[PDB]
Amino acid sequence: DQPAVQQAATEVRNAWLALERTRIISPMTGYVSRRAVQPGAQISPTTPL
Amino acid sequence: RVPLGNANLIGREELQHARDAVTSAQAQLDVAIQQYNANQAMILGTKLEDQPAVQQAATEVRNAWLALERTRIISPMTGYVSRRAVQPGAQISPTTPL
Amino acid sequence: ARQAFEKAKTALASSVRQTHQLMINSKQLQANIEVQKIALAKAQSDYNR
Repeated sequence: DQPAVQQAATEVRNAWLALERTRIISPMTGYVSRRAVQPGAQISPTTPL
Repeated sequence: RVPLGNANLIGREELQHARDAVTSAQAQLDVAIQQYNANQAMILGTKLEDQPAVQQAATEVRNAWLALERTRIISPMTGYVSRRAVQPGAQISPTTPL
Repeated sequence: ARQAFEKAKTALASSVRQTHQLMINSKQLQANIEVQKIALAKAQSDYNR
């Protein structure tokens, strides 16, 4: 419970979240229409997939 | 010096001062042992290569090495080249089509 | 992301170790108190005689 352990745990949780978000998930039960992502592509949080 | 006191030869203050000295020496040894126990919490890991400090720098070495290995751009797919907008000497970022 | 995760974990381990060190320093100071108390007890015994 000491503060240093808490801060380090926060830093580890952020890293774990960043690592787990390497799988994109669909928030909807629909149909795929305008695919524009190809393997080997370099993508950013603004690129439509 | 203890046995003499049982026979009433030496003063009582002398024995008192002997017991006090022994107790003080015990306290000092406890202090030393504790000083050792701290600084043993840092060296818990048996092997030098497994210590937390060394691994941190190894991670940075790995990141730099991946950065250097990526100066060669590899094709991800078998196929045929269609458009070529890259020339020797061009300044390239990760947003420029090639 | 895996590299960053490992870095965060190393930081957490280091913080835990430092906290443990402080907890041990507490015991060291207790021992110092004990020696000083012994000195006081002797100096008090001498006066009452």
